[PDB]
Amino acid sequence: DSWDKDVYPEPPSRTPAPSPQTSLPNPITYLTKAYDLVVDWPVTLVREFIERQHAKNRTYYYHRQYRRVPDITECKEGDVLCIYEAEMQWRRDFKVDQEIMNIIQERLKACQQREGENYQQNCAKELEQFTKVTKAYQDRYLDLGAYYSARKCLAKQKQRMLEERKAARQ
Amino acid sequence: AFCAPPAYLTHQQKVLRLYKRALRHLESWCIHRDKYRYFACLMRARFEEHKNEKDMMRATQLLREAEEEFWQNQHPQPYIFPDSPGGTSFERYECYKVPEWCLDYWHPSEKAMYPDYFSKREQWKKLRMESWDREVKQLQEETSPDGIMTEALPPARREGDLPPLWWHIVTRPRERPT
Amino acid sequence: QLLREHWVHILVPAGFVFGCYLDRKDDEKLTAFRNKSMLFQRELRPNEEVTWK
Amino acid sequence: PNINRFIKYLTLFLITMLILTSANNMFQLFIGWEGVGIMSFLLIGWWYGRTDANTAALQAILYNRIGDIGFILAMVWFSLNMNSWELQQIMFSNNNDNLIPLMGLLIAATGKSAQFGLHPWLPSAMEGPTPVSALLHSSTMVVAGIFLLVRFHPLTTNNNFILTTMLCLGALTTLFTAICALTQNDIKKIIAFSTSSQLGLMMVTLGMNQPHLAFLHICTH
Amino acid sequence: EPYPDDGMGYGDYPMLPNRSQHERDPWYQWDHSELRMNWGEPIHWDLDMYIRNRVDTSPTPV
Amino acid sequence: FLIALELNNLTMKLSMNKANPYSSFSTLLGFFPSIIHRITPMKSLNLSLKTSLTL
Amino acid sequence: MLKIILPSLMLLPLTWLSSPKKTWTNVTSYSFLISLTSLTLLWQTDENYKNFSNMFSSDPLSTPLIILTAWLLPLMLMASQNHLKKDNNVLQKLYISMLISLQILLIMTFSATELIMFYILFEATLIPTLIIITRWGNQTERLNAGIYFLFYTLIGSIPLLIALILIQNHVGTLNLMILSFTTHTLDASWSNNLLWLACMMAFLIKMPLYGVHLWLPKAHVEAPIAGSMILAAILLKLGSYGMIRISIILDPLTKYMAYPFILLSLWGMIMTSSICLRQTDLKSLIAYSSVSHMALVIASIMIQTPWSFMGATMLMIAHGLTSSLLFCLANSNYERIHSRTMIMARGLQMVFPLMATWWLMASLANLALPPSINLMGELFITMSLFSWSNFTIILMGINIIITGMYSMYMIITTQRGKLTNHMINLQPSHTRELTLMALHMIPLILLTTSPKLITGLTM
Amino acid sequence: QWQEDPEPEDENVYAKNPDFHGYDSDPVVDVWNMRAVFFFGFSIVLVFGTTFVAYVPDYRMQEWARREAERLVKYREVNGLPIMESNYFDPSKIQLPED
Amino acid sequence: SKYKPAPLATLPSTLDPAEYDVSPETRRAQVERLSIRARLKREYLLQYNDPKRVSHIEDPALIRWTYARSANIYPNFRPTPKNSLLGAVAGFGPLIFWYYVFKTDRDRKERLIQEGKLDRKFNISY
Amino acid sequence: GKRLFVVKPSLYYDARFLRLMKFYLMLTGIPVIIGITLVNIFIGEAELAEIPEGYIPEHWEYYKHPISRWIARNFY
Amino acid sequence: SDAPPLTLDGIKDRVLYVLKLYDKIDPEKLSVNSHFMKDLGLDSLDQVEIIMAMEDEFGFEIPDIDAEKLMCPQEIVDYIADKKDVYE
Ligand SMILES: CCCCCCCCCCCCCCCCCC(=O)OC[C@H](COP(=O)([O-])OCC[N+](C)(C)C)OC(=O)CCCCCCCCCCCCCCCCC
Ligand SMILES: CCCCCCCCCCCCCCCCCC(=O)OC[C@H](COP(=O)(O)OCCN)OC(=O)CCCCCCCCCCCCCCCCC
Ligand SMILES: CCCCCCCCCCCCCCCCCC(=O)OC[C@H](COP(=O)(O)OCCN)OC(=O)CCCCCCCCCCCCCCCCC
Ligand SMILES: CCCCCCCCCCCCCCCCCC(=O)OC[C@H](COP(=O)(O)OCCN)OC(=O)CCCCCCCCCCCCCCCCC
Repeated sequence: DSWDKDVYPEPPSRTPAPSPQTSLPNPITYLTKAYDLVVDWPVTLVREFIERQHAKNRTYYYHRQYRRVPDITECKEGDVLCIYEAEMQWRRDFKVDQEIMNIIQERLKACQQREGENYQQNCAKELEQFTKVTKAYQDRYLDLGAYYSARKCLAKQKQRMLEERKAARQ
Repeated sequence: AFCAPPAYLTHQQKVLRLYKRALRHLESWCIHRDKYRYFACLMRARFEEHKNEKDMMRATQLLREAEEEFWQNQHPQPYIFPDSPGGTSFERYECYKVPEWCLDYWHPSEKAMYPDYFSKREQWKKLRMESWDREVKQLQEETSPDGIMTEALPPARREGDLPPLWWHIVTRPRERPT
Repeated sequence: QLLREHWVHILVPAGFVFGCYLDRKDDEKLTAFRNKSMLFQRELRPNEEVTWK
Repeated sequence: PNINRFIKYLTLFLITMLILTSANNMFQLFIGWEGVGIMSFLLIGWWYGRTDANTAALQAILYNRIGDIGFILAMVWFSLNMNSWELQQIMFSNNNDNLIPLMGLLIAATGKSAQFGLHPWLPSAMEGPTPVSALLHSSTMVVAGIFLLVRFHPLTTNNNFILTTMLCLGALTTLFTAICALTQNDIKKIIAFSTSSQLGLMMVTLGMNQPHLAFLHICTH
Repeated sequence: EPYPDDGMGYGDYPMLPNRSQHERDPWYQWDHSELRMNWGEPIHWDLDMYIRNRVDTSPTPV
Repeated sequence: FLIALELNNLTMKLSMNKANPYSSFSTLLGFFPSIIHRITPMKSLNLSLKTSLTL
Repeated sequence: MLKIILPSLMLLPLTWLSSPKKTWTNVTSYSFLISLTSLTLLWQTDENYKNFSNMFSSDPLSTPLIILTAWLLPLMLMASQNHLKKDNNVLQKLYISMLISLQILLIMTFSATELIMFYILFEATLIPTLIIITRWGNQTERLNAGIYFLFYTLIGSIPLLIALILIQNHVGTLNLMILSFTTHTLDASWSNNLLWLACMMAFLIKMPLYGVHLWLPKAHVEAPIAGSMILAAILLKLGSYGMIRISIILDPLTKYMAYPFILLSLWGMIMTSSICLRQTDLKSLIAYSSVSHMALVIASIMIQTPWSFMGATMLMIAHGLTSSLLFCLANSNYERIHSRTMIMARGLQMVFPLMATWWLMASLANLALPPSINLMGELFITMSLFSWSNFTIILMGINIIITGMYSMYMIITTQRGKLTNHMINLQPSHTRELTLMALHMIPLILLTTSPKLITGLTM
Repeated sequence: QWQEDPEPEDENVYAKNPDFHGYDSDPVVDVWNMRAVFFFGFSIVLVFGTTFVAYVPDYRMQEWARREAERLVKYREVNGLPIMESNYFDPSKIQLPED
Repeated sequence: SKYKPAPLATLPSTLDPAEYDVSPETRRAQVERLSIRARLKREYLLQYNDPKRVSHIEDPALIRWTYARSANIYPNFRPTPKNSLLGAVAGFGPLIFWYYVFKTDRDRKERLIQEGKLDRKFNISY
Repeated sequence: GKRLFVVKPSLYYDARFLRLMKFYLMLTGIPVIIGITLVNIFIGEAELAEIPEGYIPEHWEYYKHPISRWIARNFY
Repeated sequence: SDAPPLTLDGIKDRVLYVLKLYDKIDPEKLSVNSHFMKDLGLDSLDQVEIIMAMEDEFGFEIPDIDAEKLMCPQEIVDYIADKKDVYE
């Protein structure tokens, strides 16, 4: 379980206790007990052996955080070095935002499947987060072309800010 | 399927073909056997009462209006035999009728799997190779100088040779090579 | 020249080795901004000559 | 002589049909859909030396391909408006006028279940062997369009036009195919038109807001 | 009887009587049995349309 | 069931009926295969050749 | 990049210095190893493009084309081995030299970072294809096919040269990355419209439109199997690659200047699929199918959507593989019967079972089958086109229906039915050509298994 | 007419070498070409190349982008920041033209 | 109560009037056609079951059909006003029609987006 | 009895191609598959850790699978 | 399993069976080499009906031209044998 509930929330399961009002045996319970004893125990033993071997030959890998280079806004046009660094960090942030959108979509699908018949009521916050992140994504990356760039994103943001400022005049 | 059609169908042939087709469509209409026998006897009576005319134009007009009646009230879904055109299982085993010259392309291992059969096959190939020249000579000697030549073929005239162009219908695949 | 005969089998491997050498020479040819980018620009380490060779 | 190939083809059809049945996203649904179509083509044209069998397989491909056009229209619309292709976001798009996707899904279901307009491939397509006719075109393959519609029933319930045209289409095809089955002589043709009539009945049941009864009739039939 | 010089490039190619291969005699054995056509016979211009895998023009009861 | 049993006993009866267009329509599948499978491939293939390729 | 180019350059001395009984073996083995070496620039961990040199560069778009070229060279050698068996050794080595030079020039073309060098290698690739088609073609019309191919390409490419020198005189560099960074918007004048047309029409000739496309079926019919392979699997994609490269400096006016070519592509893919339906020649059918698929690619690149570019790249690689496979199968039948008439060999599934299996898999790749990169590319092109305008789905649906029809018509009319039993000279199979079909089809399966490689620039 | 060689018939290649593999007329060169094509084309380039492509890590920063997106979503959720701010660039460092 | 043929579902040989009003000229023509068919059949059968044959049979009729369909059309094409009009309409009418379809649709979409009456509900990747 | 010789095409060359193709594919892939299984069972699958004390890791030290780290260390 | 093969003796016996059940001819006079018109006293309609009965007996259709060529039970038997590939 590398994943954490902070980024992939899951409500605690509330399963009811059995109430076997009938006298018949339960083939589901018998098959689950036999399935555990026959399949789950050897698989658990194999995985424990594998994990013991991994703990013997344990190694590590890291994350490689990048630091913020100067952006496209604060250096002169025609300077290909600053433009290159700003373009690379913008493409990096673009890919990160793609995966943020993927995380929100996974969260929404998990909410819908977990709630089932009550998805129209108790998935309100998941749908609200999905709508807000969709609106922000549409504000920053939507109309950019197949040659999307930091310069094009900046031009779109400046046009949107100009329209909002003009609307705020009246 | 085994006799090639002539240039034209005679009047007797056209009447017989119409008679057979009418009986088949009559059976397809009246499925039941006793009812079919009754109406087939009626149809035979009609053909018998128009049988003797001694007027070719009257007979041809009778045939024409009989074909008109047949096309007017034929069965839209007549009975077709299996292994007959238009019916089920017509060209069903054509995918299994292998044309027998692939045994030349068989590997020596596969030929070694069936030694006696391939010895007999080699004997057949030798017979064909020896007979081909006399087949061609007989076909050239067949008296067709100009004009009327039909699709029929002659038999082996002299003693000891084979009918011309025999191979493609003697060594044809079996009708169910399964 | 002890093997001889089919000597031509070293032609493409020789071309591959020479191509790798030419790529190394081009890497040595560029050599600018060794640690001068705004992205990495790290310290040179107590025992390290250059960041990449 | 090709009984092993026949059994392998039946197994491949079953695999594609279960992929189509149990698929969660529309892309995997499409994988099962078209795999079912291709294995149908092969099993109808089992006796490949028969020209009539080849024609039957080709026309089954044609009608199912028009159904695929409808399926692709629905899939593309859902990709553009709900960026998941997954049934959960499809559920989350239940109240935003799904006329174009539901019409595409209806065209796809017409193609697969052989409703009126795209029907004659189902009776024509059993010049293949009888177990092929049974398994493919009587129990599993022809169900697929109705299964698609009962999968998209929560969108279907909010569109009255789609429900009405499903009811009309199903009633028309069940009446027409029963009429065709009345004066028929080949047993396979009679049961094929009977199958088409029952598929039209399931389409009628989907025209009402009862998808579960349609699925019950799927298993029963 | 060639085509009537009605534009497109039919040359001296004959106008065959425009009937599909379904209407050929099916009991007669043909050199091209799937095509229902003998060797050396003139091919129709639209043989692709008129093969038994495609458009039929055979007479119907209705 | 009763109507079809009565009609089948009428087929047992020894007389030829006159063929009706309803029965021909039913046994020729509503003429949908004949009409559509002869007019749509013919128009499509003829248009495809006689315009797209050779024109 | 030099570690790939130089072994391919040393392939030529290997070809001319090998013994005549070991030439094919040596060149095929070392070209396979060169493809294996060319697999090394798929190591793309960062989003940064691999700029090896001041003149050579890599890309998520250029990399699949380079790998496809390096993979296709041994396949061309295998395909062309049999039909050169009764030939002079000097002629055989010259043919192998033509194929190797094609591979070298195409790798340099895809890896070139300068548009003028791209143009130079573009015409450098124009030369040996002409030599192959004319010198080793079979029929009389190979000379006409070579003339059509050469001068369609040249009349396309001359305004491209004028436009490239204009851009170099305007911005000073004509380097792809500098242009991509300091690209400048165009003020929407008639001179800019003519500049757009000049820089587009070369690539719009090279991958076929509905107009200028008449050179492609002639060249494909008259070419040998290696020429058909290299044409239909690399050169149309070379035109598409050029369009994707050069479209970046034409930002504001493509959105109206791309209108006639989108319509031309959609209606032309319909018409060429119709020709495939009523086509009597197998190589002509495969050529017009290539026209239809490249029309899809043209429409996607013109509408300039990230989905469109990704689908264009996927359709490029998938169509290259499946068109080469179809050409090889047709060439196997043509080497059996010495005629390309489609209706003449009919019941080949009887005598050639696994060749019929390869035929079936090739046609299932030819139509869009959902576990395939063919359907991946076609489906994402359809999605982008429907986003561009909702009414394109009608043309897309008609094209898909006719595509399925001509593919299954091919299978039924050349494999199924009663066997033409008069054809005695149907040799069973060559392990070489069965291997050729397998080497075409297995990469399709692997790229279906992992389609992240075939995804291009945009995602 | 001119002095031309006629059209040669194509020989049955399996008539003399029933183990023909498609490559060359004499059996030894044929079988060695078959082995070279299979070994260099299936063994060392369709398997080792497949393994190399399979074990290329973090292909175009996909896994890195997953981890970074998880980290950023967790940070912005536990610190109450608006996850995925609408504007990419900060409005204070953008100068708009007047009026 | 009469069968009316057409180009599809043609007239039967049992219903055409020419079958019943026969002439000796038509009989002689039928005999001559049978003779041509028999000569071609004999030539094909000799070539077919000749044992020395090592290849297929070339079929010059099929070769003529392919050549007439492929490489003869432009040598025997003559421009007429009828085919000029047909080529113009078939090569331009669909293009102009789909031009106006896509142009009107995209202009309406662009106008709706600019006036804000069209909303992209969840369209993030286009 | 009454067994008849069914005529079949030469399937020997087809079976030979399939046998040879499976032979070469197995001949390299089965050692590769065994090596993959042994590597995954016994070693590797690096565990994610934070950056300590301002240490500057090697580039291959940012990759997870041991084969990926080996290729990145020895070739890139 | 199913469909037992048919031999020359079985074909001859079934053809003779149908012709003996014709009830128009053969008062213990029929042989295998008796012509339908020369020494059985039939006509073309009777021969067509005989061919129809043979087709219904053996479950397959004799084409019209071969059928009108057939005129004796011996050559009916030979035609069934040639169509069914008897004496393998
Ligand atoms: C194979 C396809 C052939 C047809 C399509 C070819 C392109 C059609 C549209 C472009 C015009 C013709 C090609 C011009 C190439 C250079 C373009 C260019 O640089 O434009 C900017 C330049 C303008 O330069 P500029 O943009 O620097 O202008 C100065 C602008 N200010 C002051 C604002 C900075 O355009 C031209 O100079 C065009 C002159 C063309 C003169 C020659 C025409 C010859 C005939 C035309 C067709 C030729 C091809 C077909 C031949 C026949 C084939 C059957
Ligand atoms: C109340 C609501 C009512 C709603 C009603 C709605 C109706 C919608 C109807 C849509 C579909 C109509 C057109 C269908 C065409 C199908 C043609 C076909 O499959 O023909 C098969 C035929 C062979 O079959 P056949 O001759 O019957 O069998 C011989 C055996 N004895 O022939 C062949 O196999 C010929 C080979 C194919 C030839 C090429 C065909 C290309 C077709 C391209 C079509 C492009 C446009 C498609 C438009 C679809 C619109 C939905
Ligand atoms: C790049 C440009 C290419 C241009 C053409 C090149 C031609 C020459 C090619 C030379 C060799 C290069 C091979 C390239 C593909 C490599 C495939 C591969 O191994 O991919 C890696 C994949 C596991 O990687 P992973 O990161 O998990 O995948 C992405 C998941 N997010 O690995 C796997 O998943 C394992 C794959 C191998 C195991 C066998 C798979 C069998 C699949 C059976 C499919 C059956 C259905 C097929 C239907 C087809 C219908 C037409
Ligand atoms: C028997 C036939 C061959 C059988 C081979 C079996 C194993 C196949 C392994 C395939 C692995 C995946 C395929 C892609 C590998 C690409 C390797 C490569 O070229 O890497 C580039 C690298 C450049 O050098 P670099 O690492 O920068 O050096 C400085 C130190 N960091 O280069 C290097 O580090 C050095 C090159 C390493 C790989 C060499 C491959 C050579 C292939 C062509 C010549 C083959 C000659 C015939 C066989 C000879 C055998 C002795």
